[PDB]
Amino acid sequence: SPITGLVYDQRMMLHHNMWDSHHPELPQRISRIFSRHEELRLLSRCHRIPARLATEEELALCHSSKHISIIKSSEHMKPRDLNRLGDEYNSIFISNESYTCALLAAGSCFNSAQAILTGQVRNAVAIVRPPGHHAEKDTACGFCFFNTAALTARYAQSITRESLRVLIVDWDVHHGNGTQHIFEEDDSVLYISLHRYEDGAFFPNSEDANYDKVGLGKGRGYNVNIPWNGGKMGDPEYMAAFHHLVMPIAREFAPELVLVSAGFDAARGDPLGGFQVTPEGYAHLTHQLMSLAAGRVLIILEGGYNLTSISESMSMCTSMLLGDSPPSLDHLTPLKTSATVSINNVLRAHAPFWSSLR
Ligand SMILES: CN(C)Cc1ccc(S(=O)(=O)n2ccc(/C=C/C(=O)NO)c2)cc1
Ligand SMILES: [K+]
Ligand SMILES: [K+]
Ligand SMILES: [Zn+2]
Repeated sequence: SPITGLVYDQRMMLHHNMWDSHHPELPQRISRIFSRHEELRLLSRCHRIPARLATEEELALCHSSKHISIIKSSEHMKPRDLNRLGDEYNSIFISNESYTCALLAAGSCFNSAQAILTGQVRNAVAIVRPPGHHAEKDTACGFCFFNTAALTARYAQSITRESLRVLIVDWDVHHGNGTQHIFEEDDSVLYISLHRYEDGAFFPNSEDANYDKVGLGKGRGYNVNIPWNGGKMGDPEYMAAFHHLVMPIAREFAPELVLVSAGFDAARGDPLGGFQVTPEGYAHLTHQLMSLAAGRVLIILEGGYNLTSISESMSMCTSMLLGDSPPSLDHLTPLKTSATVSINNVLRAHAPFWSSLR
């Protein structure tokens, strides 16, 4: 009798790269995930939540009006202008439909958050593109135009109270620089990220992503960065990180709503991440988060670029939200030595702020 929501809309496939049809952020990323849900017959077990466009008023919850106006103008640009405008950012391609698709993925998530916080569904999954977590207040970055998960947290605050406590768990393989920045001075939104770092060398190449960035002002303590260095990470490393850091801090935060920036480019077989998290692994992480916030969980697709890997992985995540038993997880071998060093580094950076860490 608890209902799981699912939002997907084909029109988000229209955002595309007109000079390199093989660019890895592919229209069929969302259609492959959705099709895999039909094959496992999870689709008919969920309630369909419709997509909509975000308003420009809603976009102003996190983004400047200058940044909204430039992306918006690209809907009518000639190809040569689309290319020149795209090159003014760090890793961005743009077509005439890009604007609408970025509006569609945020509006799909506002509707999903609204269904949760009125008690129409218990939890929800959002099969959307282009992704959001690199987008800054003032600019686009790394295939992202608007920060969908940040906009979703402010929209949720706007339909409840302003200080509603939102936990954002970001398990995409890259650091969510735009999201950290948007809430760095905020104690109402808890940002927890796992990400490949390599002493600042992995994308997005900034030392903002190290464990010593714990937040500013009244937000000191509410930013948790868990960086990996020098190892091909997998299910052991992520199970230990939840067990020691994510779940203690998050229980102590006691969120009223949980957003997952759910990128699957740390999954075994991705051509960018170099990690080996399994679909079983992602399922267990989902299952653990389900214990927070009276189960109010929203799963947001971010990165992830092996088509088979992202389909199997998110589908396991939907199977957890629907209530199925967690799958057989293999053996938690000891952690790569460097992954232990990483976890201890976060415990020492955050134990002054969280009484459940030492
Ligand atoms: C090594 N120096 C030159 C910097 C550098 C520049 C570009 C690229 S890139 O073009 O390969 N690139 C862009 C975005 C993503 C990931 C997106 C995602 O999944 N977020 O979740 C991957 C990598 C590195
Ligand atoms: K991340
Ligand atoms: K924060
Ligand atoms: Zn990524």
